[PDB]
Amino acid sequence: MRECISIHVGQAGVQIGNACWELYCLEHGIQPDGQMPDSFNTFFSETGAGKHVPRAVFVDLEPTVIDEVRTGTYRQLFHPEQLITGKEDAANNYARGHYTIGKEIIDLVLDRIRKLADQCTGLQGFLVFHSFGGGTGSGFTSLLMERLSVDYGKKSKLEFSIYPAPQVSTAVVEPYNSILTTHTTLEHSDCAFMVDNEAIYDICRRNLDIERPTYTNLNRLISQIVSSITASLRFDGALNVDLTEFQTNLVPYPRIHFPLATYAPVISAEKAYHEQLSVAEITNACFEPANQMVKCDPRHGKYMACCLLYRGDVVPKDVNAAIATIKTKRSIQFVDWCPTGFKVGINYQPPTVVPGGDLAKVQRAVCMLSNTTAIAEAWARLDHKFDLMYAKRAFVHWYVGEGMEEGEFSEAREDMAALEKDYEEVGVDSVE
Amino acid sequence: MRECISIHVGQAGVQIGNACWELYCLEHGIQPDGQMPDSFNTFFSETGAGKHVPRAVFVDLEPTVIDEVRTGTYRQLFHPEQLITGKEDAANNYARGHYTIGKEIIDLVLDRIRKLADQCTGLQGFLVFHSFGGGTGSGFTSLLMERLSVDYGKKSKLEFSIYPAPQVSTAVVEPYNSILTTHTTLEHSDCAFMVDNEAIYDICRRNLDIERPTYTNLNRLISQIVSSITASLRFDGALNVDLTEFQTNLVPYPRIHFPLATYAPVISAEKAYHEQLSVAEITNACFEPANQMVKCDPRHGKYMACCLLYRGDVVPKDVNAAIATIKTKRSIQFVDWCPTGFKVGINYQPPTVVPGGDLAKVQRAVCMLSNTTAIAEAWARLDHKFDLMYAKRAFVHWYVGEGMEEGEFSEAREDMAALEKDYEEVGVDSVE
Amino acid sequence: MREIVHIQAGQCGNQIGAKFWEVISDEHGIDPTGSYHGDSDLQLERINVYYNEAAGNKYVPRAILVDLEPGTMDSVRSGPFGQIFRPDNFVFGQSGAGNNWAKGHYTEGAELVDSVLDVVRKESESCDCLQGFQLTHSLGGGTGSGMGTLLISKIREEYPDRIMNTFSVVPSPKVSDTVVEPYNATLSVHQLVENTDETYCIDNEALYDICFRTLKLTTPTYGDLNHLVSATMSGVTTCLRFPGQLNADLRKLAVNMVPFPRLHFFMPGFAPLTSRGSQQYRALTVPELTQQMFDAKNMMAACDPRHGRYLTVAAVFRGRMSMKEVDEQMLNVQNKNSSYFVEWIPNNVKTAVCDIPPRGLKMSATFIGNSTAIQELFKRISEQFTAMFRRKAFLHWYTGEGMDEMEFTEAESNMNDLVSEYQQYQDAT
Amino acid sequence: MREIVHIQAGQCGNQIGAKFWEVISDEHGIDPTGSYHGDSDLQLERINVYYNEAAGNKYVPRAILVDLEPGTMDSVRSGPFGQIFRPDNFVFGQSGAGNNWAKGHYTEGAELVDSVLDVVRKESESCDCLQGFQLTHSLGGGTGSGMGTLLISKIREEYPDRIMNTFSVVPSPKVSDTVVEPYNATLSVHQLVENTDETYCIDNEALYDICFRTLKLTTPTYGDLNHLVSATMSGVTTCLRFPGQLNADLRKLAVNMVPFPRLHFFMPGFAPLTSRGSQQYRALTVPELTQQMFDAKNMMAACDPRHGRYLTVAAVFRGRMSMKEVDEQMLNVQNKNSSYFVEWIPNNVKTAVCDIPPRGLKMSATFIGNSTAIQELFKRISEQFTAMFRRKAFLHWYTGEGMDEMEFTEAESNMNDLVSEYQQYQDAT
Ligand SMILES: CC(=O)O[C@H]1C(=O)[C@@]2(C)[C@H]([C@H](OC(=O)c3ccccc3)[C@]3(O)C[C@H](OC(=O)[C@H](O)[C@@H](NC(=O)c4ccccc4)c4ccccc4)C(C)=C1C3(C)C)[C@]1(OC(C)=O)CO[C@@H]1C[C@@H]2O
Ligand SMILES: CC(=O)O[C@H]1C(=O)[C@@]2(C)[C@H]([C@H](OC(=O)c3ccccc3)[C@]3(O)C[C@H](OC(=O)[C@H](O)[C@@H](NC(=O)c4ccccc4)c4ccccc4)C(C)=C1C3(C)C)[C@]1(OC(C)=O)CO[C@@H]1C[C@@H]2O
Ligand SMILES: Nc1nc2c(ncn2[C@@H]2O[C@H](COP(=O)(O)OP(=O)(O)OP(=O)(O)O)[C@@H](O)[C@H]2O)c(=O)[nH]1
Ligand SMILES: Nc1nc2c(ncn2[C@@H]2O[C@H](COP(=O)(O)OP(=O)(O)OP(=O)(O)O)[C@@H](O)[C@H]2O)c(=O)[nH]1
Ligand SMILES: Nc1nc2c(ncn2[C@@H]2O[C@H](COP(=O)(O)OP(=O)(O)O)[C@@H](O)[C@H]2O)c(=O)[nH]1
Ligand SMILES: Nc1nc2c(ncn2[C@@H]2O[C@H](COP(=O)(O)OP(=O)(O)O)[C@@H](O)[C@H]2O)c(=O)[nH]1
Ligand SMILES: [Mg+2]
Ligand SMILES: [Mg+2]
Repeated sequence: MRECISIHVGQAGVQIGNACWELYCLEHGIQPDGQMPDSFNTFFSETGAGKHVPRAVFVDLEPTVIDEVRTGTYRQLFHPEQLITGKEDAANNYARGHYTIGKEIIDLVLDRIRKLADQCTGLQGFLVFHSFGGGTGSGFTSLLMERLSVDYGKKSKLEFSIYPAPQVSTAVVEPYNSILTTHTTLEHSDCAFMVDNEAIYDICRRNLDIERPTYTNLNRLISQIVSSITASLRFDGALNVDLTEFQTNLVPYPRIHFPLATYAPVISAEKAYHEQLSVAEITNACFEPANQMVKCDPRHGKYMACCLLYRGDVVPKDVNAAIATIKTKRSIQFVDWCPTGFKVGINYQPPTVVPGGDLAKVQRAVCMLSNTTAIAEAWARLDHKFDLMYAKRAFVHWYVGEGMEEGEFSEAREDMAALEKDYEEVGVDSVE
Repeated sequence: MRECISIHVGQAGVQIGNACWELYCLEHGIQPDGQMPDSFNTFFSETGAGKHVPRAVFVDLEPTVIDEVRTGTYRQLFHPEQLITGKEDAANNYARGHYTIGKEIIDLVLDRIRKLADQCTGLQGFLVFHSFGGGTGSGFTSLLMERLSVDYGKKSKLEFSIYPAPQVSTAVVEPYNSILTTHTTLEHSDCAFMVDNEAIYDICRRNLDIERPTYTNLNRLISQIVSSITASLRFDGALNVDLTEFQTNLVPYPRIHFPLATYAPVISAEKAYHEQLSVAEITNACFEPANQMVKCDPRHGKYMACCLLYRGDVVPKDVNAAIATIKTKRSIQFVDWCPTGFKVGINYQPPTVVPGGDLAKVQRAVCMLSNTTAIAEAWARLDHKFDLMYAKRAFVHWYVGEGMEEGEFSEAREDMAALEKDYEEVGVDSVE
Repeated sequence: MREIVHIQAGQCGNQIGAKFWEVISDEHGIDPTGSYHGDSDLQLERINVYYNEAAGNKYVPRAILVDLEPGTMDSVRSGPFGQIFRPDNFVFGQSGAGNNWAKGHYTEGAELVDSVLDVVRKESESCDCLQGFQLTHSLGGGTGSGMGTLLISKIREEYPDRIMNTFSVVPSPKVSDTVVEPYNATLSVHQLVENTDETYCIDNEALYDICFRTLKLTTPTYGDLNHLVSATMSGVTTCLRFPGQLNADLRKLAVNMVPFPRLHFFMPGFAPLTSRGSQQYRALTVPELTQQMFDAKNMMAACDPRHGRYLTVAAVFRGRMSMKEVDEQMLNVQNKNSSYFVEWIPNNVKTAVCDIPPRGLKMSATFIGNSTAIQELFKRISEQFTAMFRRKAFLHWYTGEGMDEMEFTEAESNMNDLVSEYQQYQDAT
Repeated sequence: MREIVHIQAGQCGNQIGAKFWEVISDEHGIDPTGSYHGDSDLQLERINVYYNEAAGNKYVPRAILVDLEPGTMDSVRSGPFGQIFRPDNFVFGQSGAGNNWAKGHYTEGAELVDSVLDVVRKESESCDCLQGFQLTHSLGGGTGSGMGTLLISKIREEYPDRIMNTFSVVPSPKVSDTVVEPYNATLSVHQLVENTDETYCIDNEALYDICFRTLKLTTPTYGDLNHLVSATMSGVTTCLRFPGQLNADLRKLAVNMVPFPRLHFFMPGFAPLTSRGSQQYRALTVPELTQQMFDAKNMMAACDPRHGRYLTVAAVFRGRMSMKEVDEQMLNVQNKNSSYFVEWIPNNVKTAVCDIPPRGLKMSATFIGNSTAIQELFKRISEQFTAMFRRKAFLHWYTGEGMDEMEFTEAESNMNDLVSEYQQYQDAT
């Protein structure tokens, strides 16, 4: 009755969503043919017969990865009027994603979302999966977030955005696309979550002992974070949480709405023994800087607010013991004006294991959603990458030639610099 | 006991009627040999033995398509004194259909209709199937509608006319034939329905995913509209409708009697899954402009009156919910003087599927008969096509030479222009 | 003694009666064959009011069924309890109304009424001491408006002393079935105000609320909606068919509810109504019945009683109960809602107590209200009538059957005079 | 006579009541079907205070359940003792509070309260002589703060003579569930001080001590924590449902505990509490109950009573005992702790003795304290409120729902005036 549709934009959105909807079927016993041999009513609309379909809209400008879902194993699961393709890709270009190509099929996708919005009565919010580096995931997403705030407005629009890595970048124009897509979504988004690739390569090597990871293995660990946040809508819990409750507890000021995700425990199959993994044991792994999924030192910043999502066999008393020790440590420090910096959620269901995966079966897990000022050092490095390339006016003729005024870069850069000094306003303490 | 004969004029009438009477046999279990291994008493007159024959009169001026029914599969079904042929076709010419050829065999067809009228006691009305572009379907029909209003008068004479397409025209003289046949039938017809070819090519491509349709596949979807209107005479329903009731509820002024048809749902076989198709879901597909079977924007006009024909497993309470949401939308807008713009009909029988067809088996369907002022933009384009060709007096010597005064065009054109400003009288609102 | 002749008109009036005669038959134990298979001896004590005893100890209903096409008449005689009616009473035509008041009252109604009145008079002679007539029809339809009001104009010319009441179906505010129903209702109210002793206004839209908000039925059909209308109708004449501590009938209610001869439009209400499984969580006493008869969500007419003022209230109770506990509740609703009534009528509540409950239940009640809150029903129609008549749309289907435009102006003048009367006594004191 | 209407709000208030009505049912022998299967005849002697007798000798609770989403309401009706509640009383919304006081009290609370007050008034008419209302909610949540205090503002306008008390849950010092709970508590205390006769402050953090230090439970859940709160609630009205040597009720405790109309915040305590196997190593007499009601580790509010001074003390005893042995212990704790009380109130201990113990036990007691040691509870909140309001953080979720910054200043002014009063009478003499 509390439904929540999800939107997957670009190639990065679909390949994450392949592992996500694979995981949702196993957490309810859903066959790949839509059958099963209403807790799941939030993410599945039942047909007249015994068949359930996802509430997802897969959109991409290039026809490669969408046809793989149309031809792969999960073929009879999706509604074929939802798998929206395009003629040509945006090709790492915000201007082709926002002016040239995106203005052709934006009215088709909004028609598909509005038909899903009508049959749902308790529609909470939207879940947009994209990446800052890609042409579609930054261009078409910035067009899409404009229309939803115009039409709906009062719905909790969330983003599990892929933040660009500090040292491992594939596309050369990633400093251009991240500045342009942030200036557009800043007035439309509610709470956008950051997940970096390079830190997950660090976790899968050090913890899982996998020296050869692929994008499949990255999409498994990301889908665990997607599962634990939406776990409260799908199962009964001793202390639940709603998607409306994230944007209230994690966003202090209307500009700063960029938290980061952290999942624990992440251990291998043979390392599932030799340790007990209590709730006081796995909570300290979250605030360890080695397990944070954004390559930033948290001791260079201050934590504003932190969400904790427990699931499995979790005792509510020992959570109170575990949080109390973290407030007594000295490396972890909060901001002066915020005395209460915790949002606690407990669910009963343990996280399941996908067969043919790499994580071991545990009885408890923690998803941490922390909003800290330590990301402000990373935004300044992104502005330093942007100011070098734009000073020589490199790659600009691929942007002006696709319907864009050249003076628009001064709009986005100065707004980012004004966003940069806002963390400096937060970073100072109170008076007396 | 409430019988209703049907008349099929020209090549467009017969090829529609081939798919229509194919559909009536399957909705009663009638063999193609007339046998069956009295709800069907309206459309079939029983013989002395166990054999039923249709109440249809197939008339055409060329002997090609009539002999196909005489030699095809449905051969032992029809009375061979009903399949009326002619020597030569009218050959896209109103004058040959109304003066030269039609005056030879008009007394034979009226003899066949009057013999069918005598054995029926509750004769409601007539159903004429033709096309505006053809020589027979516009010439011979205009002669035929004169005699029936003289003889019968008090009978509900209906027309499922084929409106000429805005961009896809085969015959060059279609702007001539449509103006002449409208000026004649305006004082004789009761409620003529419009169905366009080009919009059905748009529906069969977008919805059914058939990129190669033929005239057979167009005749299947048209026959579903013929079936759902005559469904109340053939089956018991919770809220029935009569053919006398259409001309009362849909025609506000005695000149404007041109509604348009809309059928929903139209989906493929594999798309019959993945969705539930409620009565609130398929009703919004009717008022969608993409599914309207006349290439006209409905938001350019205003709806005067609308008939809704439900069939199948239809709950009467949820119909009241579905209509109430449509009156709350803002793109759909009615006329100021009409507060009540709905005629609701519910039948119990679901629409069946012809074997070897293309539509899937559903449990419910909607036939919408809407009379709007949005067609007035299409009549003005037809007058613009007429005034260009007539100003150079092109093709006129094929009309004057077949027994017609040349000044007769000024009679039909000025009456159409006077019909054009009548919608402008309807389009303005009330006073205070 | 005190027999009732039942007349059914239109498509809706026939399908109500096909449900209605099934309801009365379970109050008397009547099989679909037509014999008697009851158990209590009070069932055959007053059987003659709705039935005529035939040879072989079978009972046939005193019903007259009118239509203009053999469609719905074929459905009734082939359905359940279709083999109970006399086949002579099925009067029908071949043309069909076409959902029009003109062809229902002028053209085909005039050629049918003599075939009907030869059957009405045949039932009128057979009754010992005739009480009066009742009619079930529509107001938005073509048959039940035209043919229905024509029969009332012929009956009152013959039987002025007999009571004549109609369980009419009034059109709804939000949705609309008939497009031309502001014309059909206005030309029918003009006939009903001069020829009917009392009139029960029933909206389908108010019935969709009770089937969803109260009874929690996900999928109600017309077999479930028309079931509630028939339950109200049996609760009116339940004090004529059974003895009680304080008996009433159709004539007592026609006097205590009508202060002025033009103000005889009602609103019906029935109690108790619960869900299927949610009956065990509630006691069934007299104050449980009283609190359900007076809230706005129980009226079968789409009108809020809190706007206007009541004039008179008829409460008809069924089953064994106590008179003080009635008067504990009938007085209390006149004290706390002291502004919602009218002032110059003291003790405007009429009490009627029958002894026999319906089959299975323990006790029941029936609400017959009369308020100035039905002026919103006429102001909504009269606004829709003037918004359509001023453009003269849909008028050639009336002018083409011999009807001048003065006839529309007389009905519109008659309706506004009725609105001014309910407007007067609302603000009066 | 003297009936109680029970109102539940928020997520926590519903899960307390789902445990609470299971506790009361074992004091009256009520199956999950809803019938009576007790053994002692004193159970049905005063059954009408928390139950309404239905048809078929079933009893339904007089409970009203409020939420803004159908999540937790679906959990209660599907769990054990979910089939005992009347399905009409489940009032809920579709939006959800989102853990915010503004949308709980202004936006969605205003569109829900009329649906609630039509149910509250229905329970208010059915009671013979209504005693008063009780409420179970939170102060850190969004629903139980906003929707909870809104219902109190509507009730006191209608029923000023009825008692209104809340078993509220107060936020904890060390850990914090809601991030914006200094805003949610401060805007709710501003409503509670003007509309509640008495208020029971309960901390979850004080309950985690007793489940670990006293009962030695390694793994306590909320089903075990909320079990202790419900045991305190039954021990308050235990002298209204059973005869005793000296009887009390909700009105006597509302007079003897409230010297000034703003000082009506309490601290609850329950005794005896031992381990499972460690009960055989201890006698169960009256001085064993007295020594456990007064130490700091038994209070259900995270505050040390040794700092401030008590004003009044209510001791409610259960089971057969002797009055001298009560007064041997009730006087002795006023002699040795002679500085910890207040001086200008002589004999500030109220005695209440019931006859019936809980099911299985031999005797029991219930502590209702009232001290100036709860000023630390407000000084801790008011310091956290000013530390967040001065930077105006998390404020656009309140300004975006129509709330001026004067409204925050009035609540902060009202709380500091309450702190100054408890600061005054602590050092007074
Ligand atoms: C154990 C018991 O009492 O069961 C009832 C029952 O519980 C309820 C749910 C019944 C039931 O009614 C419905 O469920 C219903 C649904 C849609 C539309 C109308 C009714 C019942 O059908 C109604 C039916 O009532 C009767 O039989 C009355 O005598 C009724 N006659 C009929 O409904 C009837 C009609 C045709 C064929 C057979 C019976 C009646 C009412 C007024 C005046 C005269 C007769 C019975 C026994 C029950 C059920 C089966 C559940 C209720 O209705 C009536 C009319 O009594 C719904 O509100 C009441 C509350 C009742 O408690
Ligand atoms: C042989 C015997 O007497 O065993 C007791 C028992 O020994 C002890 C350990 C009980 C027991 O309680 C617990 O173990 C407990 C654990 C976590 C949280 C709360 C309680 C008992 O459950 C408590 C329970 O008490 C009752 O039944 C009371 O009537 C109680 N009702 C319930 O607890 C109850 C709730 C739901 C379903 C069934 C029972 C009550 C108390 C106050 C007001 C009204 C009712 C019983 C018989 C016992 C056990 C089983 C061990 C104690 O609790 C109570 C509430 O009496 C814990 O401190 C006391 C000391 C008791 O001696
Ligand atoms: N987390 C994650 N990121 C991915 C994955 N595949 C690609 N990416 C990231 O996506 C970015 C590349 O952009 P794409 O999303 O593929 O491009 P697009 O937005 O779909 O559209 P075009 O650029 O026009 O092709 C880089 O930052 C990649 O690291 C994946 O499986 N997981
Ligand atoms: N809907 C539909 N229209 C058809 C079909 N076949 C032909 N038409 C249309 O009919 C028109 C041509 O008219 P015809 O019926 O062939 O001509 P006619 O009236 O018989 O007269 P002649 O040309 O003299 O034989 C064109 O507009 C065609 O598009 C068909 O199967 N379905
Ligand atoms: N309650 C109810 N209303 C009905 C039913 N059938 C038709 N109606 C109503 O009757 C009106 C149409 O009248 P109808 O009897 O069909 O037309 P007529 O027979 O030509 O007079 C509309 O207001 C319909 O909603 C039915 O079974 N029950
Ligand atoms: N004792 C107790 N406290 C609870 C429980 N559930 C939530 N809480 C507390 O209630 C507060 C959260 O309020 P909540 O009811 O969930 O929010 P709301 O429903 O939006 O008003 C926090 O202080 C929680 O510690 C419970 O079952 N027991
Ligand atoms: Mg791409
Ligand atoms: Mg041809």
